[PDB]
Amino acid sequence: CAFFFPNQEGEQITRNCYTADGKLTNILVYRVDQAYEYPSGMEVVANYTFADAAGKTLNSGQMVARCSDGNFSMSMGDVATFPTALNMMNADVYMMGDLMNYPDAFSNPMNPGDDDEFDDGTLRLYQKGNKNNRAEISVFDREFVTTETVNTPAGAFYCTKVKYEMNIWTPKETIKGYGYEWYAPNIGIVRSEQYNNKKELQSYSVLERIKK
Amino acid sequence: CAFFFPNQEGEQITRNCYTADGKLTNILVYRVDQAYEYPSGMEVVANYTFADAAGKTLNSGQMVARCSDGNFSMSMGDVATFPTALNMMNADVYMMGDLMNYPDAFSNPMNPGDDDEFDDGTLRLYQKGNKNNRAEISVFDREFVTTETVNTPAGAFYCTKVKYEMNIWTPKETIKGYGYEWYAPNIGIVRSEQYNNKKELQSYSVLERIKK
Ligand SMILES: [Ca+2]
Ligand SMILES: [Ca+2]
Ligand SMILES: [Ca+2]
Ligand SMILES: [Ca+2]
Repeated sequence: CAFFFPNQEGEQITRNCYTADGKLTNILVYRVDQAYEYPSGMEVVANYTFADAAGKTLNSGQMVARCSDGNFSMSMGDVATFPTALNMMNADVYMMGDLMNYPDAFSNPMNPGDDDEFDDGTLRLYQKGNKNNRAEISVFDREFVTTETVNTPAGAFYCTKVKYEMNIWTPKETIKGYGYEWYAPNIGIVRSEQYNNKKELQSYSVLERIKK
Repeated sequence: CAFFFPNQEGEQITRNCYTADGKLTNILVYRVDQAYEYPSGMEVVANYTFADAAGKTLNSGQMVARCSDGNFSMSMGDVATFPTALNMMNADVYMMGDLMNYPDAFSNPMNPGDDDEFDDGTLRLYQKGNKNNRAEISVFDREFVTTETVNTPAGAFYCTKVKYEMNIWTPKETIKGYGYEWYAPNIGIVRSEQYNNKKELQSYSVLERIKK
């Protein structure tokens, strides 16, 4: 039963967000606030902060990572690293999504293309006091690609690679596309990449720092 | 696409909680804070307050009810009306659960015993600053029983009746049992009842007031 998120109290993970041209747009910081033990597995409550490239905080809140029975799931905070999301955030923006599951390829092996073990999820963001500033990010058809080492500024991590489709709606536009993400035990998302339906890179994020 | 929760801004629903002997233990109050429209359906953010029989607030927070595509789901706040939950709550207690789905029997008819349309869910509660005060409520094997009118102090509502099993764990004890709930469009839970595995009534709740 692997836990795909940091789980030591006080531990802090930083992930950087980039434009397709490699420019830094945002910095996401998670800090483990509390880890609780349950017979069926663990519960981790973490604080998140989303800031811009100059370190100004755009949004902060709490999220949860958990193991129940054999199964790990967590809040969809990470899909908020999509540019549409990052660009509409401020202190009055809130978000709600499903807890999304992350299968353990490393113990339960999967063939490339396996998808029935991955659940779909929808994240909605909205500004309190300004309803027009809202968004919906739907992630679906997630499937296994491979397991492989990914090299990042925080180090080299053996990861599970997943491919997914997504729909992003705001009152001003619909964007359709696809993405990849790579995740690892005790870290969560190590790397992600977003594309439009023409296969043109829109953005990406990479694990930048682990502070235990 | 029925929405099983109040959805007019400002609307307020009160549900009363009782011991098996009919004594009032707690009062739960939901107030619709904001309703947001998305192409795929609606998002409702509501504030909840849990109080004791004398009106002293035990816990408050926010929760979400939503329609996405054809499917309604919501936070598991209502399973917090179990006595173990009610009795451990204070201002420093927080809770996290899955968004749990509520099928629309009224449009998509179900035969008694149908269960594959209902998802399982786990709610965990914990006190910040006092880890020993925590709990887990697992709800599973939910299935359709019937549709029928239920008479309450707020009125008579045509409801879907569901049966479920549950496991309740705290560091001091495990309780195993089963329950029934009745839900209706634009209200949510109209009535619920909890039993232990000997079929002895442990508690119940009934819709008390709708203020639009
Ligand atoms: Ca497949
Ligand atoms: Ca498939
Ligand atoms: Ca059945
Ligand atoms: Ca079945």
